[PDB]
Amino acid sequence: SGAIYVGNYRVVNRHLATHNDWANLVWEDSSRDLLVSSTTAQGCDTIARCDCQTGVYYCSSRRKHYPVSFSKPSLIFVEASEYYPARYQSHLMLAVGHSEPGDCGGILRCQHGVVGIVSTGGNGLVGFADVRDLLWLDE
Ligand SMILES: Cc1[nH]c2cc(C#N)ccc2c1CCN1C[C@@H](C(N)=O)CCC1=O
Ligand SMILES: [Zn+2]
Repeated sequence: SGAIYVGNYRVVNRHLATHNDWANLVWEDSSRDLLVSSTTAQGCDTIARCDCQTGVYYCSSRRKHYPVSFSKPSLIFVEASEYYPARYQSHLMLAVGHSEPGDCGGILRCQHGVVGIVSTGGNGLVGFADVRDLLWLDE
């Protein structure tokens, strides 16, 4: 689990969105596993606007942060789950690192701010849903 709080928005994995998230829906994209809902309190997370390929992510299944190198956002094949059939997920970045399904939502950050959240994994790889292109999260 985990979310990004920026301005009047909450960014979560679309497959983990709650009833309140869907009743205050701003935008969702199944192909990216993202959902954004509106909040009443103001968030102070900063979103990165960069092309970094190094950062640190939080891994709840180890209660630890790990530094990683990660690929550029792209269309990558993701195996089936209870939430989606097997498909291409877009705007996804892979890194070599530990992750389990419950790790979804852990933040990946670089020196510029929040880059994305854990969304996929398996085989010693961890995949992050990018949020750096969502310029409207700031405006
Ligand atoms: C973060 C992670 N690490 C894993 C390791 C293993 C192992 N072994 C298995 C799964 C994972 C997952 C999450 C897989 N997943 C993908 C999500 C999506 N974005 O399509 C939908 C829900 C879901 O469970
Ligand atoms: Zn950066």
